[PDB]
Amino acid sequence: MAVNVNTNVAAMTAQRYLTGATNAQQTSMERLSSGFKINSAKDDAAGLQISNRL
Amino acid sequence: RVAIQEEITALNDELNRIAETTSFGGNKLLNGTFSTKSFQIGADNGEAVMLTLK
Amino acid sequence: NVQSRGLDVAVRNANDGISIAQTAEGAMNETTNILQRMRDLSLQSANGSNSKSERVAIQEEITALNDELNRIAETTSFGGNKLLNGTFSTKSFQIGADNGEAVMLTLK
Amino acid sequence: GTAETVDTIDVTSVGGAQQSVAVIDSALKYVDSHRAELGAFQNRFNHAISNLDN
Amino acid sequence: DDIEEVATYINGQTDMVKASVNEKGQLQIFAGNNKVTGDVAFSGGLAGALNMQAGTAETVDTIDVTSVGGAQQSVAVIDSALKYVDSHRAELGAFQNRFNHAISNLDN
Repeated sequence: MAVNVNTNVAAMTAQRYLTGATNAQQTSMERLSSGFKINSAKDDAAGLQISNRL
Repeated sequence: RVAIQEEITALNDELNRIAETTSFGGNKLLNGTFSTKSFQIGADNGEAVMLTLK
Repeated sequence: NVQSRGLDVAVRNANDGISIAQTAEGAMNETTNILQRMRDLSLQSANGSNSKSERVAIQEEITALNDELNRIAETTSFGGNKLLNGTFSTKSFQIGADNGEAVMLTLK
Repeated sequence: GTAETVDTIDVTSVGGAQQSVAVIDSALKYVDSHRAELGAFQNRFNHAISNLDN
Repeated sequence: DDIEEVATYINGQTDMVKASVNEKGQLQIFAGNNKVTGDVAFSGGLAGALNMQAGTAETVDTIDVTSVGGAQQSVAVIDSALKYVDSHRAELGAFQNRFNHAISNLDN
């Protein structure tokens, strides 16, 4: 790379990892507020099925 | 003796009911359909432990 | 500069050796717990108040614990490298900036 | 010899009840042995969980 | 030893092949394509007792987990795929390092 103003790849890296951390924080907050580890099948589909049957 | 036999027949039917209705989410356990099953308690394949229900 | 980089690598390697020893010793701690339970069961079974059925039940529990001991021996690995199954012979951990400054670690 | 089970006991006669006593004793021994096996299985799995966590 | 303890013992002794057991008690053996070239020949008394069958080419595209044996075999398939992907990632990283050194040399 070089010293330029039009593209800031480090800023994109920081934004990507910041959004990842924000998504993880949101998931943790949802699991804490609801009190349930599985709130959707996107968490654990088979776990959701067996927990629903139980 | 007939009364005691009637009570014993009721208890025998209850034993059969317990054998035939107990299940884990619908998977019957104590009626004989549940047989030797392997539970995977390792981090790699082939590290299972066998459990039999009679 | 070569020496300092080699010393960094040596610290890395020593930390890896400490990690391997930690995992092996934790598995050995679980093995010790299982062995103590087996010893308690054997002490209980040696009493003459029990008939053959209680001895059979205690032997069943002891067999389960023995199989657990074998499972711990055969499955404990560091990333897929078995430790306490006997295949992990002496390994030389290089903890120096120069070659030939290794320390042997054995796992039984 | 005739094959007797708990489902086929009949205590309307004194000898029948005397036999059912032994039949139920053998059934109790069998159930106790299977309970001991399951208890050993649970203890082994608890030890396995502790090792895996460590 | 029962069949699952046999599979665990085979897994502990060697890393060339991976052993598991399906629902019917049959012993499955997986040889990764990045670790084994050609077919694997089974001999001995235990091999005669088990009567291992011919080889089937398995890939990540063909794995299913509707059976316990399918999941057990697919675990080894995914392990082999992960080893292959990591190998090509390491090759690419070495390429990038080499090109960075080349850029520095060309700059000077």
